[PDB]
Amino acid sequence: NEIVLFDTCYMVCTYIVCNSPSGLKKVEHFFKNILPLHFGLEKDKFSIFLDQVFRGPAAAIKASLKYPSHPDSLLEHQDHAGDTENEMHDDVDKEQFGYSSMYVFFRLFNLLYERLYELQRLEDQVSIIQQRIIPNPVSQKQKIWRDRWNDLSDVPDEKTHYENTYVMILRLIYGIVDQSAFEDYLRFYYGNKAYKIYTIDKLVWSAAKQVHHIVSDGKYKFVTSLVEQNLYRLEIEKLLNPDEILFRFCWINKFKSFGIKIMKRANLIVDQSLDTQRRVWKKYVQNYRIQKLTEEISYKNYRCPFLCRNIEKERTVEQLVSRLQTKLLRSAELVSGLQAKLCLDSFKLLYLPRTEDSYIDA
Amino acid sequence: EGINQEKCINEEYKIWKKNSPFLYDLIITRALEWPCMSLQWYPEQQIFAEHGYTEQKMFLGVRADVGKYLLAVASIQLPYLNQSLRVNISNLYSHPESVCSAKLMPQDDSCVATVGNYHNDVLVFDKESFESYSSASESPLKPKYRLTKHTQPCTSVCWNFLSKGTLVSGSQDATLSCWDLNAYNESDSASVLKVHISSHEKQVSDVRFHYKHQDLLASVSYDQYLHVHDIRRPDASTKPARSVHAHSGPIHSVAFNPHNDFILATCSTDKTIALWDLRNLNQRLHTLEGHEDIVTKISFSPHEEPILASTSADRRTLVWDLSRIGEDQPAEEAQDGPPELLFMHGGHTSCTIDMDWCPNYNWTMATAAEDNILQIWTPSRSIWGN
Amino acid sequence: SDHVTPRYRLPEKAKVIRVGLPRGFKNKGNIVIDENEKPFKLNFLEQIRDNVINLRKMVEQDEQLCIETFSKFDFYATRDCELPLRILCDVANDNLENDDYVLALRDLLRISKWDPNQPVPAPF
Amino acid sequence: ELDIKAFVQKLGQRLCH
Repeated sequence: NEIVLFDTCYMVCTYIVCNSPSGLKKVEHFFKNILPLHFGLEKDKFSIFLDQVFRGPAAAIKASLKYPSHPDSLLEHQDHAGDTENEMHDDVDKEQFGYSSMYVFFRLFNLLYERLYELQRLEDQVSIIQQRIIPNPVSQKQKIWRDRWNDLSDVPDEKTHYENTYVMILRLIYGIVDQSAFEDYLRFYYGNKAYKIYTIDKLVWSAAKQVHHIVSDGKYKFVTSLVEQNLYRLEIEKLLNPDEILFRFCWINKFKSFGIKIMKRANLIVDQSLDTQRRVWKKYVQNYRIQKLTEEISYKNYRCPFLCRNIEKERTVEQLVSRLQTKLLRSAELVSGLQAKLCLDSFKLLYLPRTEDSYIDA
Repeated sequence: EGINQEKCINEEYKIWKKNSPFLYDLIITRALEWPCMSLQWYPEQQIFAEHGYTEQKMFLGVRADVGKYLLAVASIQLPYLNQSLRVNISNLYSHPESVCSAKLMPQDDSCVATVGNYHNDVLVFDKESFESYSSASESPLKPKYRLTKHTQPCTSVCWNFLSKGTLVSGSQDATLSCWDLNAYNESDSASVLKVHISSHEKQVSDVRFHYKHQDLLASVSYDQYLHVHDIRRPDASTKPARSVHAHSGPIHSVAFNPHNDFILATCSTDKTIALWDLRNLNQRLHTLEGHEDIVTKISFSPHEEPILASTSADRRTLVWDLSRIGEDQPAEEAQDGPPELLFMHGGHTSCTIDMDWCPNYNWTMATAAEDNILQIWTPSRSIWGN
Repeated sequence: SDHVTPRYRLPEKAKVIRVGLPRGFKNKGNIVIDENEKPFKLNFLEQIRDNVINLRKMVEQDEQLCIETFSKFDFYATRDCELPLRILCDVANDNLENDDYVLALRDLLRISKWDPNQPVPAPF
Repeated sequence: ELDIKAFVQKLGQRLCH
């Protein structure tokens, strides 16, 4: 739903520009360069839709508070056009790498999107509840009927109930109408079925806090530069952070899908019983984890034992493993392995004299 | 911290194993009975076409325990396909008298000169000596020649490429000895001793004769010096023909590029490759950096001009080329290494004691480590396809 | 296993006895305490790729068989509600009809009188 | 047949994540 997506982005940027004058240039930079890199939205048209409120019409927009006008469809794609039955192939158009501070932001963005979407989907329940609350002629004749419309404040007049509720959300965000009036509007129109919008203010505040942290945290310029500079696995698992997790973000355009995967997680704290644990646990992981990054303790020295220029340059690191698999399914005589079962000393890696390894490749 | 180091080496070996296909085009790893000390190919081989392969001969020096040293011959079966593959050892000649290094006469296929940690000088073994040696002989093999004059255990040995029976041996006692075999006797070793170079007060590190001249001898000495001189003068026993302070850290290795009479090169502890010419012995023709720790031994490619491999103690080994020096380097890739950095190798678990190039099979490098690892490897033709 | 053992009580000076009788030990089911008595370095995805392709092949064959047996699964499982109506209306005795009549007799709790008829037992 | 094979492959491409 492009409408709901633009509304979510507009809400976060509006909250930032209203409640936080500081860091305004940096938040423009973020919302204008980093987020489109992950969402594949159209650059210039997203720019127009955002500076529709980012630069003037704070008191002017505070007074006006109109519904943000939406442009036409926003779609960006590379040289991949065409779709047929039985071959509706897909591709990870944009693949980025990130950390916890951005993972939380995407999760909050998704929460906000889901709740605005569910809010839009109650248009028929609006009329059902309005029919439910209807005066009784006997009560009117007995002079005991107190209408409920005379309690609402100035209600906006847009085309859609969703737009009216959106203007009300913006009013709460800016700080005009209080929580009581907002909840009373929600109860008059949506009954007791819109109970998830009540904490939309806290949700937007958390999203803006994560945006500010992303853009101005301890390694802010470093991570933003290593993101915006432009095949990045050993170009992304080198830096150090306070025990974070590495994430892979993928965007598919033919389906409008967004995928979050967990890559290697940074190492935990070392222990003293590892000397006795290695006898059973360590070798199990190190051997059964065939060609996969073992993660017990690795921070100290990881001088990459091969230059990155030797590997053939390629995009979409997911297919590098396919290249390796195709290579492995080739002329290699490929004797099994060294068969080095010695840990009785538990201080070093030892081998057996026989059990060489043959022509590993070809 | 020791277990942390062990786990680091384990992790780097694992990642290197996984990425082996992209890296190499031939990898043959074989374990041994005890940590080796040296290895050198043979300039000859045999070709077996009934299956399509080639048998290579190898001389190896491996020690079981303290004192007992094993000299052995390996056969490397490798395919003739690129436009079971396997090595097998034999003849584990035992020697309670330590013989740490060995070198075969480029002329006599069996005249092998060996140097050790107890003997102050060299011992030369021959085919008739091997054959006379019985299996049930618990006593070691008697070397046909016992070239012994010095006092402290000798360090480096080198035969000449242009002359028969002409050897040089640099010892621990800050001396060098040039030996001639044309005037050999049974009770007089001073006679076979051609020249006695007592010129540097410090012990020499490496010795080598020139490839295109019978009389030029170069040697690097622990005083961070490189002296090249001539055997024919008697004044060479007192002073070298030309000696230069090469580096700052203790000098380690030196060589010529046998394809070019002018390329001399050396390596020391300051993480540097120093290249020099026979014209300007005053200034270093070129300085090369990029290592991480102390280097041990360097050698050019005995089949091609610009290639130079260098070992180290940081559990790596690199292959540089000279022809690409001065060429540009795009920034997006330059961050990994200097532009003359060509290839790297990190597939071991310890230091790389000894290395060699298989003579007639270019880009084929044999190396040995302390975990009894013996790898015959060869990089991808793609990384150097010209 | 303590959910289905008959509860018992052990004294608080109870040396755990190790019974040597190899077979046939009557033990009251519950008082038997703990029955006290290669590193390959493969590093290949060859077997993983082969296993993935094998799984896809098994899946392909299964799907092929099932999607051919469609158009008969439909007829014999979706019209299965009207053939019982046939063998009920035109009262033809099959095993399930007679089991349903047993069900109705067990509901009515007959004793020794004659069974009325196939369509006139009256829990209607 | 080949149609069912194409369906299985297309399902795999569509739900490989």
